[PDB]
Amino acid sequence: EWTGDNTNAYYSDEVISELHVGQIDTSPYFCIKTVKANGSGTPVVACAVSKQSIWAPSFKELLDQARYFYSTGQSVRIHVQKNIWTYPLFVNTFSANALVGLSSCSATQCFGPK
Amino acid sequence: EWTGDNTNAYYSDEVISELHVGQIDTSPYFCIKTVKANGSGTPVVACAVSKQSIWAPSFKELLDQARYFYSTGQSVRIHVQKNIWTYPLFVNTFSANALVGLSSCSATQCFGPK
Amino acid sequence: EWTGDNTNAYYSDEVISELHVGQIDTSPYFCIKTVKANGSGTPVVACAVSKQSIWAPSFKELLDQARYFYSTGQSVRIHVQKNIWTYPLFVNTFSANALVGLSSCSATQCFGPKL
Amino acid sequence: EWTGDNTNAYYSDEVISELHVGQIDTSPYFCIKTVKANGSGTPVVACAVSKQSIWAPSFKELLDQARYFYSTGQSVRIHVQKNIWTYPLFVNTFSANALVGLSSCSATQCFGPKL
Amino acid sequence: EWTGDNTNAYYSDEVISELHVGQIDTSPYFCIKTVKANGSGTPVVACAVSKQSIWAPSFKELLDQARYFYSTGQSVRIHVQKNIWTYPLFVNTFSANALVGLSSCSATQCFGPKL
Ligand SMILES: CC(=O)N[C@H]1[C@H]([C@H](O)[C@H](O)CO)O[C@@](O[C@H]2[C@@H](O)[C@@H](CO)O[C@@H](O[C@H]3[C@H](O)[C@@H](O)[C@@H](O)O[C@@H]3CO)[C@@H]2O)(C(=O)O)C[C@@H]1O
Ligand SMILES: CC(=O)N[C@H]1[C@H]([C@H](O)[C@H](O)CO)O[C@@](O[C@@H]2[C@@H](O)[C@H](O)O[C@H](CO)[C@@H]2O)(C(=O)O)C[C@@H]1O
Ligand SMILES: CC(=O)N[C@H]1[C@H]([C@H](O)[C@H](O)CO)O[C@@](O)(C(=O)O)C[C@@H]1O
Ligand SMILES: CC(=O)N[C@H]1[C@H]([C@H](O)[C@H](O)CO)O[C@@](O)(C(=O)O)C[C@@H]1O
Repeated sequence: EWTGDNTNAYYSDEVISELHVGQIDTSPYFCIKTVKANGSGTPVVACAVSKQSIWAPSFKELLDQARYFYSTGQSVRIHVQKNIWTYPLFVNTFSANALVGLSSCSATQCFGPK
Repeated sequence: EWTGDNTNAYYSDEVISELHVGQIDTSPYFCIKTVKANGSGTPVVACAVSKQSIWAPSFKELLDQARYFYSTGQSVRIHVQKNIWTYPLFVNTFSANALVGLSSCSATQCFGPK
Repeated sequence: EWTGDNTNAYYSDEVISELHVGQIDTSPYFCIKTVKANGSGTPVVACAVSKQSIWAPSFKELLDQARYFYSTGQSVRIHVQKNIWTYPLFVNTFSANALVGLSSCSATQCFGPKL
Repeated sequence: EWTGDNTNAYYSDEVISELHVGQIDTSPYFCIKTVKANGSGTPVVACAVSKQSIWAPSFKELLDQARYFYSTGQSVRIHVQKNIWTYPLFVNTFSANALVGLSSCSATQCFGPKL
Repeated sequence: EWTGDNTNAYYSDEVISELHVGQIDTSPYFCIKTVKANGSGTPVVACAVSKQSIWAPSFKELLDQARYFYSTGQSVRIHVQKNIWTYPLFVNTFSANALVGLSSCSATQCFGPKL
């Protein structure tokens, strides 16, 4: 598995606008909401869960990276895998999107798979 | 268990106004005090204790996130489970509330379970 | 044991003004000096030692918290247990105070135990 | 092995201009892009992958340091070993370079190994 | 052993002017260069090697503290043990000094041992 796999999805030129931390079923998790830097489109929501999904090993790295980009407000590309989380209330609160990567973006391009 | 379980309680549009770090019964712990962003109402006090309670796995994540939100002074939703800590002197000084989640808040909504 | 036990001591309206990190007898340790925000009184010195004393488990959390408060210069309450460290050259350089807690302070009170 | 082995490669007076974090084959990894402070030449790309390659042990330290230099935008020397990552899509997106060290630089020299 | 042992060496009123991180023999390491704040004298170079020497336990604490003081440019006392590292090219690039402590130095005397 890889962040950049074409079965994952990404959204470019987003700003991380919200951050949530919690626990579910013995596992720390976090979620972020992102919106286009230019005001267009719909918000993206994705979560990472420390002990769940193939993406579990990168939990701490993604959490720290999300916090950094959140604190700066800079434009980023968010990589997700759709339809992972399954607890209905959790999905309805956030989304079924697993967060699988974060890339910095300049004006015209982002540094990461596309 | 989940941060968002309806048997937990939460308080929106709060600011983390104080932070304390200590140790109890072999465990580092931290407690926070939060107040309404607008200055109304009654302060909320919650603690997290390393290697104690079902919420233990999230101790470091919550500590890190509390320190961040404390340093920014931004509006947040605090999520707690009541009646967890039983050490009487500790409860008298702080409270029996376990901290179980933290969510950033815009002016219109908080990013988390409700 | 608890930070807030009446057998510990505390000092309010202090500011962390120095920080030292080192190692002794295979254990990382750090020490801080605090002084009254208003310049009065006598400095307080306390150290935490990673593998020693009943307070060992909170070493990392207190080091990080000390670093934070040292960086902001904000007024805090420092909690110690007296007469813990015993190596004479160490005590004479620093003190025998074990660091057992740190609380943020407001104008009129601090957020932490007090008798 | 060592960061400063002559079989490694280094690039001086670079600025870390982009940062990516992701996961591959069970391992979190990060990559950085660096560009000459003077605007010349071609960007250098290097990645570190947790628990992969002989450089695995230094993953966290390099991530932390890359984040630091990325945030300041100061000029550094980036040290890499070429031809380490072999996953073709990953290499195409980023490069085969393993990140093996970072050195700060003054205007006249960098603090790290050099031929 | 202790940072403050009289068999160690220390240098007061220094600042951390450079920082390098890398790996050697499967161990993360970092080195710092310090110079007198006032510009007199000659630089001191010291390194900490994560898996190596009696000082190994303090590696993360020293690296974290080194980063902090490097970022602020504030005065410090650096404590070292001489003639520890032995890999020749490494020693020639950096030094044989192991970093064994860091003390803040705002006050009249630095906050740390000075035997
Ligand atoms: C390994 C070693 O010798 N360490 C000693 C150091 C070094 O010799 C010195 O740092 C290298 O230049 O010197 C130490 O003592 C110095 C210290 O007490 C400082 C004040 O913190 O004073 C220095 O003398 C200065 C003094 O500040 C003024 O009189 C100035 O005008 O000149 C003199 C000498 O130039 C001391 O050398 C140290 O702590 O750095 C003691 C170490 O053991
Ligand atoms: C070990 C001890 O007695 N600690 C006292 C502390 C010290 O006596 C004092 O800080 C020495 O400088 O004093 C404490 O109470 C303080 C009052 O004495 C002071 O007049 O006002 C302070 C306002 O916060 C404070 O209330 C303290 O520092 O909290 C009490 C403590 O036990
Ligand atoms: C235990 C409890 O009462 N929770 C409720 C709180 C509190 O009444 C006030 O927030 C007190 O600050 O009010 C809410 O509107 C909120 O803050 O989001 C809904 C929430 O369910
Ligand atoms: C692989 C390689 O040749 N690295 C060399 C680089 C590059 O040629 C240029 O940096 C490319 O832009 O140049 C140096 O002067 C430098 O940066 O310190 C010496 C270094 O050995």
